[PDB]
Amino acid sequence: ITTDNTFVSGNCDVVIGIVNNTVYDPLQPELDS
Amino acid sequence: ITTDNTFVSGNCDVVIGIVNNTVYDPLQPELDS
Ligand SMILES: *[C@@H]1O[C@H](CO)[C@@H](O)[C@H](O)[C@H]1NC(C)=O
Repeated sequence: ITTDNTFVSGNCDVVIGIVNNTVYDPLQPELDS
Repeated sequence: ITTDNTFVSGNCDVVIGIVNNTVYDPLQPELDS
């Protein structure tokens, strides 16, 4: 589950049945170094 | 209106009816920080 596979819209307070997990950002390891 | 929503092809000298605006790049605030 990455940012190029999913898209952001709204918040977790609207979707019925949303699970809490993590989404990997490919920009973070490139910018940390 | 961002780069992840629009694609670049040609320039503003060809397409009729193009207007000037600013496009927000999400990479820039992350790179500056
Ligand atoms: C994560 O999702 C669960 C699912 O309902 C929620 O209860 C919780 O408040 C969310 N946030 C957390 C665990 O920080």
